[PDB]
Amino acid sequence: ERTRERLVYEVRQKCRNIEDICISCGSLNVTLEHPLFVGGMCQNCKNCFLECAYQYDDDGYQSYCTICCGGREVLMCGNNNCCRCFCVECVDLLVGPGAAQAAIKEDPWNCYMCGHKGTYGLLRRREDWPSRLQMFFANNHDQEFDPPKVYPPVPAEKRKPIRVLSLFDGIATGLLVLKDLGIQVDRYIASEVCEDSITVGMVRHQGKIMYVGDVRSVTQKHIQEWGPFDLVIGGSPCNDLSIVNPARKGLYEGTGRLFFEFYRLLHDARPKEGDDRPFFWLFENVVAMGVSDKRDISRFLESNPVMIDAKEVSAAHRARYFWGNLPGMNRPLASTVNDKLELQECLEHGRIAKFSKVRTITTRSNSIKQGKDQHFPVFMNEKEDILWCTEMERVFGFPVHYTDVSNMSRLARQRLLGRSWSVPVIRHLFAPLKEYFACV
Amino acid sequence: ERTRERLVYEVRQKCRNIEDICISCGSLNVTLEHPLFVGGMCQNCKNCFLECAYQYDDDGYQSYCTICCGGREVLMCGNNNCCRCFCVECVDLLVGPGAAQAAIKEDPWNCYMCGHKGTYGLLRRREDWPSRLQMFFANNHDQEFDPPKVYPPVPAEKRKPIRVLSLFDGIATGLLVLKDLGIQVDRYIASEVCEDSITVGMVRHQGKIMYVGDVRSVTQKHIQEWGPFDLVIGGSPCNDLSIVNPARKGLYEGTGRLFFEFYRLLHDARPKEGDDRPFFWLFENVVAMGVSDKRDISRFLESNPVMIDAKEVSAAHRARYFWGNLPGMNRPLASTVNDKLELQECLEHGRIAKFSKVRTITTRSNSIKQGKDQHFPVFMNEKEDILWCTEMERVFGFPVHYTDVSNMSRLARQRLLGRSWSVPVIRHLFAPLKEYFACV
Amino acid sequence: GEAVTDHPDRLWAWEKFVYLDEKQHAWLPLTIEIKDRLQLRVLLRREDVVLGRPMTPTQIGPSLLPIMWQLYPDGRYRSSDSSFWRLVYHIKIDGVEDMLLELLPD
Amino acid sequence: GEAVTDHPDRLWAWEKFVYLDEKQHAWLPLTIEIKDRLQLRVLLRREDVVLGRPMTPTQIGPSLLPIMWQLYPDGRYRSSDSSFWRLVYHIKIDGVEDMLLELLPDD
Amino acid sequence: LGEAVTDHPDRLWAWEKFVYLDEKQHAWLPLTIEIKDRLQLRVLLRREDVVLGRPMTPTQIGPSLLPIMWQLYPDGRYRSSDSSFWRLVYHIKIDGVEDMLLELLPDD
Amino acid sequence: EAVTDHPDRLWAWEKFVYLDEKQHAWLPLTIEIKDRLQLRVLLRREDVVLGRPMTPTQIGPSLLPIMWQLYPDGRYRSSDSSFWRLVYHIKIDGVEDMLLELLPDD
Ligand SMILES: [Zn+2]
Ligand SMILES: [Zn+2]
Ligand SMILES: [Zn+2]
Ligand SMILES: [Zn+2]
Ligand SMILES: [Zn+2]
Ligand SMILES: [Zn+2]
Repeated sequence: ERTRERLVYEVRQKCRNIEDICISCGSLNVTLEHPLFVGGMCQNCKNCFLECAYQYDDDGYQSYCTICCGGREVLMCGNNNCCRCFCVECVDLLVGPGAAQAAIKEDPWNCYMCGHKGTYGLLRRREDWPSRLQMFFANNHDQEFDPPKVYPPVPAEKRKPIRVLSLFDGIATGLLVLKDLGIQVDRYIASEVCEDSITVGMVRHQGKIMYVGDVRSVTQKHIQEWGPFDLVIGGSPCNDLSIVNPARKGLYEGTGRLFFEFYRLLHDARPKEGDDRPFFWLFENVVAMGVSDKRDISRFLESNPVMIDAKEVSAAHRARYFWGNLPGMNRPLASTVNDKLELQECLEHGRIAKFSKVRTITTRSNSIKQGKDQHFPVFMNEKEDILWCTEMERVFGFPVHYTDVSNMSRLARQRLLGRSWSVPVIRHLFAPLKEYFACV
Repeated sequence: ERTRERLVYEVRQKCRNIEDICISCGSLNVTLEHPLFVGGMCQNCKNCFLECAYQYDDDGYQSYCTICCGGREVLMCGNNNCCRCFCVECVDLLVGPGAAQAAIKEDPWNCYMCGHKGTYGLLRRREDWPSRLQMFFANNHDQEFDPPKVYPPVPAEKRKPIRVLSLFDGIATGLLVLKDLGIQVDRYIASEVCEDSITVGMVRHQGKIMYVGDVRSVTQKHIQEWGPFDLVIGGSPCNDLSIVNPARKGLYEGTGRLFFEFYRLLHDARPKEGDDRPFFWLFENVVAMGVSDKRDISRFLESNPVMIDAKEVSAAHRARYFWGNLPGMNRPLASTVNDKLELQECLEHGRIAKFSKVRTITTRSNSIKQGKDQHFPVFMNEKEDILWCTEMERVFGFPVHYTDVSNMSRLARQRLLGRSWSVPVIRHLFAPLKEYFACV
Repeated sequence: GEAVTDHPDRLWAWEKFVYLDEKQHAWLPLTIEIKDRLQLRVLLRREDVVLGRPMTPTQIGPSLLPIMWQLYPDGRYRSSDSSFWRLVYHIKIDGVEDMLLELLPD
Repeated sequence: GEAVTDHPDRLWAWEKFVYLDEKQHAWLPLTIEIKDRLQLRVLLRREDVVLGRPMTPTQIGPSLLPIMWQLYPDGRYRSSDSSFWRLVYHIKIDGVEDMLLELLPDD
Repeated sequence: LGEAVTDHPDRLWAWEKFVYLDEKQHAWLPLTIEIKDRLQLRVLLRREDVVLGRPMTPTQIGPSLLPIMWQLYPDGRYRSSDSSFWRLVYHIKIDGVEDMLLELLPDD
Repeated sequence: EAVTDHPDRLWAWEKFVYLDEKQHAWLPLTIEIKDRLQLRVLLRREDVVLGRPMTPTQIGPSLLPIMWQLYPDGRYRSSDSSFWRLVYHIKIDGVEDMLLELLPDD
């Protein structure tokens, strides 16, 4: 245990440079540079940082310390939209003795990521730390994978409609986006077991979606009978109860049995050797996951993920991994005049916001409440209030009044909207498809 | 009772004509002809028929016998959209001995108003009975008052915006209709004490409505400080707490102390002698009220009502009295292509109706359960279902999603829509105003 | 004497100097006392008279008394001219029932 | 009780419930008694009080009293509203002068 | 003879050719395969703790009779990535070595 | 009883069914793995009814090679050019058994 303190004492004595030790856990094996501060990072802590760099509590505040991704007793930043966390040990060892007491005393406290000053004892912040953090998620385990195929564009005359297959459909965001872009659709087969979502889709899309129920019953004969497909897309919100519990997973369980069915059905639906017709696919999962699961998924699909965050073209914090082979999905994410990048443009008439981006939401309305004191995120007549459903719909990019059907209680709408994908992100990925399939 | 039997027996013996006895109660003092059947009618029965010809209980079926407007035990008609009543005594005397028992046996049974035949023993149905029933509601008691003054058309050049004062406003249907027509509005002062409707108006009309709280606090000085008005419109719903409990309404009570406030404020706002600017007003009440109250209201306002039913231009049964002096409000009620006159045009995709008009919807939740056995008026996947709010909104003529504001429980939405006025009727009434005030 | 515990809810002007409450009983103003410009008192007594014809407010014509009273809460009667009146006493005398109303300043 | 032949020739309304005789002396009507629809009598009293600002007919407003009174032969008075009134009596007691006028039926 | 085993594995993902890792990253190996008839096939799995090498992609594992990914479907049956079904015959522990047997099922 | 009758050419008429140049069927019964690399397969001679022929596509992926051919020094060359070593070929109770083993590549 004394190793870390000894190393800190030695550096303060000017015997070693701070770029040659692993500040997080205090080991002399340095292999990487810390993406935020100035120092070294060891192999063991790289995996833990990848895992825990994007995990947040039910209250919206961070779960694990920033430096060591661990912690036992913690402080917390005060500035809203900067809900990061620091633990006692790091503050005392690195910044200086007793600084934690002063940080606790001051009200409101600004952590070291807000302050205009860039140095605090040994803790020194970098200049391009946002870009550094973004690039840090490009350290995949294997790289031998070759570039994907590039099917030559088909001339406009020979183009023909698209046939789709969706797994764990949700409320049919894919069909909505495909209609928005202007691409003809010939089939759209969906699997789903949620009654509210089924009703919403049935009412909204004029019975164009064919439902086939549970996914654990689809056979290869069904796949061969339902005709050739040209796009297979799957992923969350995993409506079918294939993963047992939202919380009992921990960090490891559920992903395997979610990915098994997608791999099986994709294997069944893929063109056989000798056929050169275009074929595309897509798979999605959260950032907070084990390293072994990510390695295995990348091995079996033979590709590496591309992390996309929705806060660049919307007003929410939502980060995910996207496996696929769509044309040129690695290009930079850019906004358009049609987006609403602030929470002040999503509220109704006569209401005032308190943040810039909505932090987090869960199944229960208590999630929308903010702070350990449970204060609400909106101001109205100098009295705090929670977001309405018509405001969440704008936040997520859906058309307004999209989910008003079938006399659902106003609590189920919140879940339906929270579990769904983000429209502006999916449009980004689907945009290139116009070069291969006809248009209205 | 024996008297009625004796005269019935005598008419059977061809000693008297059936047009020389009051079939309802048997008195020989005949003064009018029965609007529906062939026979005579006396004064007391005329008053009772005016009172009780439009009262329907919770299930939607008639409350009192068709003939004698009284009765102890009643049968029920079977054909939907003809929920009428016939008491045993009347059926047994006027149709024949034992007829009511025979009708009891049959299942289902069509009453004498549906039947293709026009005679059943003595009870014979008049062929022009719809028009006759419509005309029977123009036997206004006592005086016939003078014609109202016609205000000369103002040339288009001098027209100026309108200034409105509303009492017991509701969800601001008047402003909605005035916007629809295309007439400029300068003021719209509203009095109201219900929070939900206040929120709906505030959100929907962008803070154009000035709220001034309850009505029992308004003084004459306020009516002067708030400037001259050019339209004073009042009536139900009784949002304020001057009634509160229908337990003390009966047929004569509860409705006598809203006219007090309306008359007081109208008297305060009326232009003084010598000021010949245009001035208008309008007052509304239900059909089922006491005769003395109607006489008094007509005396004090010095006009007779005009009964207008929304079933001619919409898909609901709603009959009201309208006092006022607007130009030409007695002209015939016509429809337009923009209306939806049947319940099959108001349902969402994939649903099938069971009637042609919504029997009776009021604040009470069970009012949607129309028909005997408390039917649910919609078929979906061969199952019974109730109307959604997005279907009631179309039924009442409102724009879709009008009342979707502020996380209201759907029961509150149902009540709000039930209490409100009907848009097409109000548009009919307000249409002539375009000749007097500017237009957008 | 004999105090009366309940009061009429309304007084509608049927004819000149005749008023009918909510139960169609006729009360007549027998005497009016005039202390000063802002003080007026009216004595109402209950008599069972043969009513004639009803009249419109135009035919009743100008009069010191209002055309309609209403029992506001707290036992105060508000007239159609927006003023306020106060109930002094309400008694019974061998079947004769009497009421008194006194104006209040604005 | 003194029987008084003093007889005001013309009474003009300076303010509501305030009347001035040709001698500018104020008369105050105190009470109105109603026995029949055509039997309305009003008691007038002579007083010496400070007169206020004059009131126009509009300010006076509707009132059961007429605005003008004028003497008529046979101990009668002609009112502004064309009605005729009778002088029931006029007496003086304890330095207080009381006069009672009653309405006559129309014909 | 052998002691029965009750804690069944949940997965068997191909790590190398002829090495399979369950949900706890323990290595099982197929030691013998029995061929009764054209539609009846049996595989014997045994657990050996060995030093593992670099992992292989499916395109490098190459064609093989065995599937690439088993999984424990409810009610105690193992589905493969080819949509077939397998049945657990026995699961026993002998002298510290644990053995598993899987039997294919006809096509219906 | 050792038998020196080594088959010359074995062709796959159906999956798990191989026909020698004498049209006699041989059925591979078991496949055994040593450690992690070496592969051994047992072939047995039998007289059974042959079914409809199966193309290479119908056979599908299989650890067995599709063709076998005799090679000097008691070796067989498989379809993928790999070499297999004979272990023994004996006859017991009128039933002939042959065991083949995969040699390491070099
Ligand atoms: Zn470390
Ligand atoms: Zn820490
Ligand atoms: Zn901070
Ligand atoms: Zn009668
Ligand atoms: Zn009857
Ligand atoms: Zn009927």
